[PDB]
Amino acid sequence: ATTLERIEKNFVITDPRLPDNPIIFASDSFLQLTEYSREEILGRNMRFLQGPETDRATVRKIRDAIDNQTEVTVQLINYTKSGKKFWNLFHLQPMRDQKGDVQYFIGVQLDGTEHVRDAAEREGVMLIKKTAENIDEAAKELIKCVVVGDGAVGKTCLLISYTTNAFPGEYIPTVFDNYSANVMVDGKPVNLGLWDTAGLEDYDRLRPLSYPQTDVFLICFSLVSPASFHHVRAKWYPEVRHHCPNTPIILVGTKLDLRDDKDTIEKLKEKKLTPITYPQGLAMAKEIGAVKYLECSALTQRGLKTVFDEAIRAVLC
Ligand SMILES: Nc1nc2c(ncn2[C@@H]2O[C@H](COP(=O)(O)OP(=O)(O)OP(=O)(O)O)[C@@H](O)[C@H]2O)c(=O)[nH]1
Ligand SMILES: Cc1cc2nc3c(=O)[nH]c(=O)nc-3n(C[C@H](O)[C@H](O)[C@H](O)COP(=O)(O)O)c2cc1C
Ligand SMILES: [Cl-]
Ligand SMILES: [Cl-]
Ligand SMILES: [Mg+2]
Repeated sequence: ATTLERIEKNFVITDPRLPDNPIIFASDSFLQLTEYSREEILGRNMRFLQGPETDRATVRKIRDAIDNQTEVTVQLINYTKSGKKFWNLFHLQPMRDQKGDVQYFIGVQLDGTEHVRDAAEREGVMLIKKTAENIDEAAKELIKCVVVGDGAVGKTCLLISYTTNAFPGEYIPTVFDNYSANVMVDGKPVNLGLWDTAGLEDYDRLRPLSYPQTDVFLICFSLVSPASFHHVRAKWYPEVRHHCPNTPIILVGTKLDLRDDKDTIEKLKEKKLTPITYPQGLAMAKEIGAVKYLECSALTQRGLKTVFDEAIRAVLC
């Protein structure tokens, strides 16, 4: 099996365990075909491709196949971001884990300007079905990394900084969201899927939908919020272990850039607090049996690449 980025076809992978079956991977060709950015697609349901002339009866066949966890192939009109119409010969199929449970849906698009029939149709179907099988094999190697921790500790910024090299402005709390990265490890490409989650306690009942089949967890806390730090021990570590007793945990200290920041130190001082020190983070890591303690700053990117490199290594090496 190859890796996912080496499959030059239109396709996406969704996670049906999460609310509304969001896209967790999209190929470059798909993004090109549809004119969306990866940022606009991941974390969302693909229904946005549908439009005025889309046959809603055909859409129901898709919904029905998904609900029954079976494969289906149909042709329907879809639309690009700019409203450009195209015909979509679409194949969907479940990817199952060892215990035969559905883990993902794979979806393959073969685009054209017409509704193909007879021989052309038959050829089209055999083609996308073969592609689907290739994806299934490649997807078995997708590494699942789940990112948890208090609200506002910087889980999302960390993911955006790493995958886009930009830093976000406004703080927007997360429900669920997904990111992907292709990372060189020891000279070989690795596909890394990142599951962003909600820090707020009112999401305690939803959050664990992300947990099954997780390869490595990032438990995050802010180096300049001691409360987020103690919650590592009191909340996140127990929650993670409760669902995933054997999954490796990497402890991540965030906002490294603020630990030596004048104004931040002063504000903490006014609260009768001080920043979390490396030895303190290390000690927490040891206490919860984390395989690595790592500090980083989404803003400056210091220690950022190392976080995801080590995430992968905790799984593969
Ligand atoms: N100085 C500095 N500020 C950061 C850094 N990372 C995040 N922040 C700030 O902290 C705020 C919270 O960032 P988020 O990444 O959205 O926090 P989160 O953990 O994803 O929060 P929830 O989605 O609610 O669980 C951001 O708006 C930034 O202003 C960092 O590396 N350095
Ligand atoms: C793997 C995956 C790929 C999908 N690809 C498409 C697509 O190419 N075009 C499209 O119109 N819908 C696609 N969908 C179908 C929609 O996401 C959605 O399930 C369909 O609209 C029925 O859902 P709804 O009735 O709740 O909107 C895809 C779904 C999944 C599971
Ligand atoms: Cl903070
Ligand atoms: Cl820094
Ligand atoms: Mg967030």
